[PDB]
Amino acid sequence: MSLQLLRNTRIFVSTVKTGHNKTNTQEILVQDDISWGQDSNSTDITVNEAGPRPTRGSKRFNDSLNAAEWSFSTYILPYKDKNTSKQIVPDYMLWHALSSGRAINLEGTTGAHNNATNFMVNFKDNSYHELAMLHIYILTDKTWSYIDSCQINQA
Amino acid sequence: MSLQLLRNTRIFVSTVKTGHNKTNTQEILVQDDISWGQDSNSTDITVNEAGPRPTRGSKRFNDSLNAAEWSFSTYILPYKDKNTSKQIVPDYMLWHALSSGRAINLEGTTGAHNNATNFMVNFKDNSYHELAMLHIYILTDKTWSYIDSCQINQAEVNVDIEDIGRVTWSGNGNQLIPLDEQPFDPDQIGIDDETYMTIQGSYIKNKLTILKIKDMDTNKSYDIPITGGTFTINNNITYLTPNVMSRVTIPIGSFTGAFELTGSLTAYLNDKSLGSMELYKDLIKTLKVVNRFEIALVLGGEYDDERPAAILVAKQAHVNIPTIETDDVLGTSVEFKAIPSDLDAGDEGYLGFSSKYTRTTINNLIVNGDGATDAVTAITVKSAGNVTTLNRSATLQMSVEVTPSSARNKEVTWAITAGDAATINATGLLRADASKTGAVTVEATAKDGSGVKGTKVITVTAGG
Repeated sequence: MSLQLLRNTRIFVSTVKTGHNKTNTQEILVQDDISWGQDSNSTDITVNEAGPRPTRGSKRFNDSLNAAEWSFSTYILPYKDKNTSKQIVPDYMLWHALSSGRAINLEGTTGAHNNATNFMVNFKDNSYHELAMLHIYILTDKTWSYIDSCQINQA
Repeated sequence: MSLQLLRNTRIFVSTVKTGHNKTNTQEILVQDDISWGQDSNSTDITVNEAGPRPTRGSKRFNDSLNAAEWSFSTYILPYKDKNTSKQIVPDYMLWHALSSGRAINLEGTTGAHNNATNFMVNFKDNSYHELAMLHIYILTDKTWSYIDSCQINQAEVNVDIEDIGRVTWSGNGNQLIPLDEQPFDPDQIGIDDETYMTIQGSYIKNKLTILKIKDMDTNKSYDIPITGGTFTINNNITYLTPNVMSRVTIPIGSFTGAFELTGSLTAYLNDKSLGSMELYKDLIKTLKVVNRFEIALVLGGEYDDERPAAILVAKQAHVNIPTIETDDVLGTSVEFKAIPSDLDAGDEGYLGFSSKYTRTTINNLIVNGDGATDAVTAITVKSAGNVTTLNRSATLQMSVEVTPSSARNKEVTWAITAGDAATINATGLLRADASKTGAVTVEATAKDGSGVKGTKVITVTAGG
């Protein structure tokens, strides 16, 4: 018995559906304009006669579900973390899933990779039919939910 | 011919239109700031053309009737009636209408209801689309006039030093109606001189204003002298009217909006511990979106002898970040708004009006909810046989005593805070074992939330 407010939403970005730790999931600081959902398709079958006393009745069938839509806005907030002493943006896995389709490796030289000087994102390794795969976890007040196998369409 | 005068106008509040008796009508202690009247909406039609002969024409039409406006202020003078010997404010159905929409019932537990000790008004049953329906009767000299189906929009309570305790009511009615015939004789319904003496026996002076402020995340009660305050209860009532072109229309019922209990308290900055400055700096330091505070404003002061006082009890309030106001001597203002435990759980707050308050009475009203039910004040944990220590691997069922002996809730919890060499259960059986050579403590706090503390340092030793 409770109502859920949008202001209490918290968003976590994950690459795994189990074994969640600090290297696979981090919170993403979102704003008011956050939105998510999933629409469904249907169809009406109607009989179209021409004579007197025609049949006037319809019928609906659920036929398919559309892809889930999500969107949110975040501040560009570069900083250096104390653990690794390398400049990193908090929503770095979002940048990686946008940039390349390989497993995340900040030590490398393609996609989202950081350094002791700056955090860098290059698109030299995005030749993939399925980029790095995320799972957006949504926490509104008390109830949980998530979108399965997301992909970063744009930024 | 005969001119009607304002000073001779008397107000009567009713719950029914016919068969008015003493239990449905009363004379209200209104002041000289009364005002009422119903206005109307009108439409003007103009014509704009470009021809050689312009049509400078204007046609007016009446469209609808707006809500009837009424507003008056009354003195806060709680008292006990001789018939029931229970403390009741003279204008009790006004508080009932402000509180909940059920039938008036002083013997219940929701809405405006009295008791042998004090009159308490909760808003626990306020979750209605339409509150209790009244009928404001206005007798100016001899001509009668009443406002149909009034509902209390807000109650303006002003709490300022140099100002006597008063409350201002403002609401709306479906349609003000003038009457030629007397609905009921005012003399026997109007209060007699004896109950006027009884009412004037109790005055509430706002000069004696003491505030109880306490955060529920730190339990840092403050000592704040009040310079002046104001808290109001708002129903956000809007009347719904139909839109018909052919004929005029009148409002039809209403839907109470969002319940708002806001208040503003002005107080001088103090450098003393638990003062205004400490509260301000704590609030401006711990910038948190949500606040949870015990605010208990006590109009009229507190005394050992029975004294008239007015009480507001906001259990879980929201304190807005104060803005220190510059003046001759620094006096800050704090704004609060009581939020509920859950949006539809009620319990926004409750009030206390009575001429007979002892500090214990107001204390148990604040903590337990009623001025009649007693609450624990001090607790000393009692060992099973005046025992002071314990040896390794020995059982000890803790007992406890509570005061006063007339407390309604006497059961306490059992917990261990300082030291890790023993355990305690729900009943209080403290148990030790081997490898327990350190001193440990035991705690006890009642579930009524008085803030009582039961402590005793038991010297748990290694044993023989």
